[PDB]
Amino acid sequence: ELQEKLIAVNRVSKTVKGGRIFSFTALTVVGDGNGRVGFGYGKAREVPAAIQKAMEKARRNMINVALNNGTLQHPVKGVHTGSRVFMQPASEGTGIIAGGAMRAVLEVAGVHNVLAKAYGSTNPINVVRATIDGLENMNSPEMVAAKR
RNA sequence: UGAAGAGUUUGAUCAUGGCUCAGAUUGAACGCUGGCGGCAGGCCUAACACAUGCAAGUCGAACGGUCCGGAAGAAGCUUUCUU
Repeated sequence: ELQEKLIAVNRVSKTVKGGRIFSFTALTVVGDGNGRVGFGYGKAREVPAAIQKAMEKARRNMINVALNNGTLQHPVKGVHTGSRVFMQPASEGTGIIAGGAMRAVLEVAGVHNVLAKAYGSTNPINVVRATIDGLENMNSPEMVAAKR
């Protein structure tokens, strides 16, 4: 079924009237591998509590990437905040060439081959958001045709 | 068919920005150590001063003499001497 991948976890600390209260954040990527992706980022007083809470959120917000022969339909450049992500389809045998943030989201996405690169801000939280956004704008000739 | 970044200026955050890191290479040197073989390679620093040896000849099918060698003569032998 759905497979989860732990993108990254941060300690995250903040000053409050009384001392320091620690809350852990966690990026999780849920995907079956046949076209469905899911990003989740939830916090919690405990690491595992955040991880699980994250997975639940990831499964609540999924996207149906229109995969084509282990690749995508066309290159896309999504720009979230200061972060920027680019994607480019590639023939088979190239492999998923991209950062851990994007790759993990692409692997579960079912993507078998793709050429990508991170631009601007390298923030892992902003890049994953940019990646998913790009996976949404993805359109196929069928959609475009039926769209026009 | 071709592009992963990370650490550090905050109490914490974002941005700007400088510095820094794992790799590969070098007709190298230095330290500890060191068995064999093949191929390759060796003043990268003063035109500073230099002992000693060595770094171009070849032709007598161009011509007259010495040095080295062979052969034949005048002689009984030797010396000497001739071609």
